[PDB]
Amino acid sequence: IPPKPRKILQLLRLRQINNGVFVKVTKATAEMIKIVEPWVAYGYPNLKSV
Amino acid sequence: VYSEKELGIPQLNTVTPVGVTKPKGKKKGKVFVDDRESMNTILAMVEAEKQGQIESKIMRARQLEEIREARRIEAEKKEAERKALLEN
Amino acid sequence: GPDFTRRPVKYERFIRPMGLRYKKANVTHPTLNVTVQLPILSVKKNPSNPLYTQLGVLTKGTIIEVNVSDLGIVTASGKIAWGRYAQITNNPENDGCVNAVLLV
Amino acid sequence: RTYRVGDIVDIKVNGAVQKGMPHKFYHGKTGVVYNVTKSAVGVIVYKRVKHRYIEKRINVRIEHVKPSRSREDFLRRVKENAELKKKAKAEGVPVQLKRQPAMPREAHTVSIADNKPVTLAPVAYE
Amino acid sequence: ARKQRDLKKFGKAVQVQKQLERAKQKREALDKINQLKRKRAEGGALGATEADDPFDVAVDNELSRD
RNA sequence: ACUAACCAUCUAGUAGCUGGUUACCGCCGAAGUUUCCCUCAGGAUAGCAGUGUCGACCUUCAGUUUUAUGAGGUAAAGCGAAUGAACUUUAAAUAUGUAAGAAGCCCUUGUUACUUAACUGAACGUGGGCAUUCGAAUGUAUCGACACUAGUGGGCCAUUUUUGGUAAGCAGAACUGGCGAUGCGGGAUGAACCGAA
RNA sequence: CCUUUAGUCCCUCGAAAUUUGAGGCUAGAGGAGAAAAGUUACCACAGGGAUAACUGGCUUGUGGCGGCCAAGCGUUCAUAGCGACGUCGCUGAUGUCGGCUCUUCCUAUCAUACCG
Repeated sequence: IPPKPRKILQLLRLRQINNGVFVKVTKATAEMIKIVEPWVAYGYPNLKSV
Repeated sequence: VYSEKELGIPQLNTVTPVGVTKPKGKKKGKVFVDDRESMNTILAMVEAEKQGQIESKIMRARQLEEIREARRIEAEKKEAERKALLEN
Repeated sequence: GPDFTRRPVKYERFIRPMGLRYKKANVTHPTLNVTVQLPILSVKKNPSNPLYTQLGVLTKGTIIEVNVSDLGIVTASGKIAWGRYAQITNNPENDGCVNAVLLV
Repeated sequence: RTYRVGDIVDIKVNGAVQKGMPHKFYHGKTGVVYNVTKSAVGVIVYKRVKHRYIEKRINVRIEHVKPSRSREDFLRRVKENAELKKKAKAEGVPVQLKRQPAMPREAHTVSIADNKPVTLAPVAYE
Repeated sequence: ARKQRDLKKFGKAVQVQKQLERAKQKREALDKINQLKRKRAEGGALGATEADDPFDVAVDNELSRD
């Protein structure tokens, strides 16, 4: 993993595999998830998933 | 082992005198030895140095008297040249 | 060039064997569209090694001076040209000939 | 141009002058001035090695340095918040004094009248 | 000792940079020949034999005849 | 006139060199690097690891994003905008420097041998407040200072960017990743492959 | 002090059966001073640095240069240019090297077999 995507995974609290967090969508947080796209899967959850 | 000419070593006064020392990095005025008498006295020391040790005491003396007479004749010519320069 | 020379001491180790020498070159004229075998007069500029110029090494891109007396080039003022620049356009190390194009 | 010891400068390295030009790593840099001379300016820059930053000192001439405005946004905010806070306390309602990141767009409707959509092929043929 | 220490430390960097200089002089020499080559093709104006001056003198003289 | 052998002892003579150097378990755990020194078989310093003390504390820091401003205007579109990569309203991709408040302020006034024509400016402060979002986001399993102590101070391979050359090879530079101290699944097999510690 | 560069065809000496050679004007370039200095892909000696032998789907039967032709491709395409097959033009060695060596394999076959 390159050094820049490593730091974002730490800042997003994704320290382990099959680990999930809730993120508020802004312009500052969207570009964070864009860099770690080779390592994460994300999307918009519904009421059931919450 | 390195040469004394390259190192900036001052000249030291010994039984052999230092004489007047010319400054470094300036004109060391050329003196010419075109005169035959001045050519003979230099030639006497070159021939004496190459010959080396002679067993005979008389021949060893004649090797030195040739250098001495060469110095005297050259000195007489230089004094006459100095007198001619003083006249001019 | 000449058959027997006494080289300077600074070049006396550099032996050029007799079986590796060339006297004539295949020289093409760009405007007349002919190729003739002309004698080599001197090696003028090797653009790789300056020592190769002094030793006379023939290399691709090396300017040599060739005798153009047979070609009958009429210069200005009506004089038949006798020595012209030619650039070696082949690698004489790999093929046993020297190929050149006149700088006319 | 007059420079003082301590301000923030940007190094551009113009190609007109070959004297006093720093390395290509120091081209397009930004640092703090620690020393001012007759024709050169000493600038302290930061360089990263593995994880830390080793501060390096380079002498850059006047022809390659220029002032920056990175701080100028911070001082523009410090007065704009100050006047807004005084103006808010004057009439007595709160105001969001912070800057917030751009939010996702809200819902809206787009009419089709006068703007009937044009169909496009994957490649243009005409 | 200072001189031998720097030559022990620079070393290979001088060796590589010397090769780049020698690769540059080949390019400059070959390009100077091509400027001569295009000039004679465009026109010429010479003597019966080539000039007695060496290269980078006779070529520079021809490029100063423009 | 000058200037071999064996035995015991001084002698356990001189090494930076060769070989070896003795139970178990737990906890913490590296570097293979910068700078300087008559420096390269060497010392000091800084870094990584640890101990002790002091000081704090969101008043913290961060190989991250955002905002603002630079160095690449690098592609693109237009020229029914002007002008003509060197054209531009706008502006990619890709990495990159700097700043983002309590240490900033703002309001009143004390010192100075600095400064100014001058109760004018520059530095340090006293008195009030912004202490509840205090002036982007996200995280934070704490961070800073001093003193002391041990091992370290070799590189190999690959991606991308870049420089030069050859018939083809190849040689150099920067970042990053893997291996060196790493077991496991897969690629029949295995220093450099994939997955995953 | 002369040389070169570009201009005026503005001026002198020498030669020559009417044509030349040698200098001038304008302003760019070349050549602290007899102590020594600058410089080189050169040589000799001494030392330092880098590399610490090389090659491994290698090799074989048909040259190179230059022109013409040339299907295509290219930054849109026969022209920015790259560009094959052809055709035209140029072209006794040797000598630390040999001899001997069972068995087995390859065919790139000298012979024996069979074909065109």
